[PDB]
Amino acid sequence: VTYKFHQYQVVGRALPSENDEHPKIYRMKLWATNEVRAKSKFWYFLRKLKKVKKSNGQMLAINEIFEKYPTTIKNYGIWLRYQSRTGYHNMYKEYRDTTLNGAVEQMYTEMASRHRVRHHCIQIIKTATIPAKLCKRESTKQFHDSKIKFPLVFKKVRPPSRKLKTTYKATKPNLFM
RNA sequence: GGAUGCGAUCAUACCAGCACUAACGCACCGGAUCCCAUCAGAACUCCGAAGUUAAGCGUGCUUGGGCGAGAGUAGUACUAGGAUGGGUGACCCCCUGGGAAGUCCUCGUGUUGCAUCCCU
Ligand SMILES: [Mg+2]
Ligand SMILES: [Mg+2]
Ligand SMILES: [Mg+2]
Repeated sequence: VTYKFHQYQVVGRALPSENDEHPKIYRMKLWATNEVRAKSKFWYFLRKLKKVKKSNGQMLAINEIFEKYPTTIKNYGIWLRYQSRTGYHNMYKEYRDTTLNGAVEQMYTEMASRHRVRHHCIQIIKTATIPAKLCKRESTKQFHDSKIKFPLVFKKVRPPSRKLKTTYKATKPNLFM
């Protein structure tokens, strides 16, 4: 329904000129929180990869890409480049989610946690839906089990809403797995 | 199509080597009485028209040097503005903008005004 990160196809080109009346048309698949930020990052890469700045470029089309089957579970592989405190590195990550938007959200959260990498220090190189038999990370493999079975070792005790919250109770919580 | 006189632009026009040129020219060239000129008629000056296109001038050529233009170097280096951005610091990412320079590679090697004359 609502995602932190949205996937967009951005299409643009250099402004037509007398030497090139039909300049090459470039497309990118970019992740951003909305259309405005997707366009800005599109010109960032075109400026540094194709030497086409926004001042001498033309925005053609921008469309948001939605997950095809948002009700099933897919394995998503993400190839990314990120900047640490001392240089640049490449890494491959895998995630399980119903939509690639969720998998990308997990990637940003994980990078912030395990590496203290902020959002603007990450470039997504490639994304793909990996079949179960081609996954590489064990964090994803262990859930490829037809007889998946485990208990809830840690539960969160709380009333359904704060309406039923009281400071004092006559007895302690009764918990059992 | 060119030359000559005066030029403009001051190397795409310069430098080096090699090759070539009808006609009119431009030259080299002959002489030293006079003007003039020096150690020196070499130069300068004056007078001349036997000889020669050898040189100069002109044109062409060179996987030539230089010069000129493009491409590339490169959205790199650097830089204006922004952040209770990262980092111990040194420094650096990102955001709103601007944006170079050797090497290497390709191409080019003048254009043009007025007047007179030759090709006629
Ligand atoms: Mg003499
Ligand atoms: Mg000759
Ligand atoms: Mg040369």
